[PDB]
Amino acid sequence: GMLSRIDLYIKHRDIFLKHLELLHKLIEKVEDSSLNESELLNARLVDDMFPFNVQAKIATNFALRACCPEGDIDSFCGLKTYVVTAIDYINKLSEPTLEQLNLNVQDTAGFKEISMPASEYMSSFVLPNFFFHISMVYAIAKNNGVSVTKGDFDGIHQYPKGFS
Amino acid sequence: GMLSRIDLYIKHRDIFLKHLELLHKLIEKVEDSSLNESELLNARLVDDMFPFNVQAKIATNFALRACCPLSGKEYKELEGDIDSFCGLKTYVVTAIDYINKLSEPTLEQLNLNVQDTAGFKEISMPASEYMSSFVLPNFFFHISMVYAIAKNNGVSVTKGDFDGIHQYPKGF
Ligand SMILES: [Cl-]
Ligand SMILES: [Cl-]
Repeated sequence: GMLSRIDLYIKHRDIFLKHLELLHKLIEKVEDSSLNESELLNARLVDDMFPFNVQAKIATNFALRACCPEGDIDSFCGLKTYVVTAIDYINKLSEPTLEQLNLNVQDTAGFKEISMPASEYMSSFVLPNFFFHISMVYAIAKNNGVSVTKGDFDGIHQYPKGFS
Repeated sequence: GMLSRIDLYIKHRDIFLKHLELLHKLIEKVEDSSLNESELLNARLVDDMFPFNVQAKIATNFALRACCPLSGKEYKELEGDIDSFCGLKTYVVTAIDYINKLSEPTLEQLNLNVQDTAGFKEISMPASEYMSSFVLPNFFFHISMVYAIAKNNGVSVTKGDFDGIHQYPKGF
């Protein structure tokens, strides 16, 4: 019953942690791709959608918003630090009580003020939004000639590699 | 424990069901956008990435890959027409109805490892890990691509069409 919310939280917290680490490893790959730093960080897919660095910042902020209840994103060094700061913070956090997971979280979803139990807030609201912005980081990277496969996104898919 | 396995399956299944329904509602919006049908379905976001209709197909098959072994069924790709809005909607509705009608998994089925292939890598993971660590991120990747392609082709979509929680002012 209710105790499974603790198990759901641990599983999804570990999923945010894993994908934040894959995001940090993606930024390292984009860095060593011999591409222009500023051009890459400000690169978009859709004209009215956020650029690469802002997509990485939003995804990181969504992981923090889910797990808790500043920085330079204009350089690869600063954006990596931003992600590492979130990873280290989330790892420091103690295992939640059932009472914490039933506490209502107050947030805004566009123009709508939302109130959800922290458990549903993490899995129903944050989790899909986190994956949306993570997906945008990967698609922008692929669009700018970065050699990325599904393996860089989930750490489970594997494809034959090259050399040189 | 055992209680945890039943509840995690229900939560993950309900998330797939919710987002497949939002995907169905998205295709209805794209259909009613007075855009060219074939152009919109074959539209890409990145040249080396799958088009709109194939992104919707893969997302739907990821939901089926997560739910079929849990009710003791051998996953087979859903066949159908994805080259028309009517066929693509039918494809998603077929998956929703199928998932909804699946029998509640047995204790034995919940305790079994799921065998699959991720590219060239063979995997064997317990039901909870397979659904949440493997399927769920991949499901949301392809769902995200459907939304981004729709937005790129002038379709009026907001985050509300993606998660059913975000709200913005609506048309007059
Ligand atoms: Cl965006
Ligand atoms: Cl793709």
